[PDB]
Amino acid sequence: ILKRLFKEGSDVKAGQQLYQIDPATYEADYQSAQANLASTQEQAQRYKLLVA
Amino acid sequence: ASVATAYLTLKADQAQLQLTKDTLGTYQKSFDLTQRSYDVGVASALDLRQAQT
Repeated sequence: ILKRLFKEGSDVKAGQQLYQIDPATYEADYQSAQANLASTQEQAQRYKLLVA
Repeated sequence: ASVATAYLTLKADQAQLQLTKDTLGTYQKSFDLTQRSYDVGVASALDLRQAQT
C-alpha cells in the first residue's frame, strides 16, 4: 500500500479509487505490451496501405 | 538463300522486340511496387535500388 484516498466512514461512489497498491512490477509489463503494440500497429497500417 | 534468311532474322527479331517490351513492362511494374513499398516504409532503400538496376 502506498496511500489510501478516502475518508473513513464516507459514502463512496461505485468506481472511486480507494487505495494505491504499488504499481512497480505492473507498469513494467504494461509498457512492454505497449511497446509491442507500438510495433505491430505500424506494421498492420503499413500492410493495409500496401495491400490497397 | 541470303534474302530468305535475312527476312527470317527480321521476322524473329520483331518478336524479340515484342517480348522485350513485355519484360520492360514487368520490370517497370515491379519497380512501381517497390517504390510504393519504399514510400510507406516496409521495404528499405536497398531493395529499391536492386529493383531500379
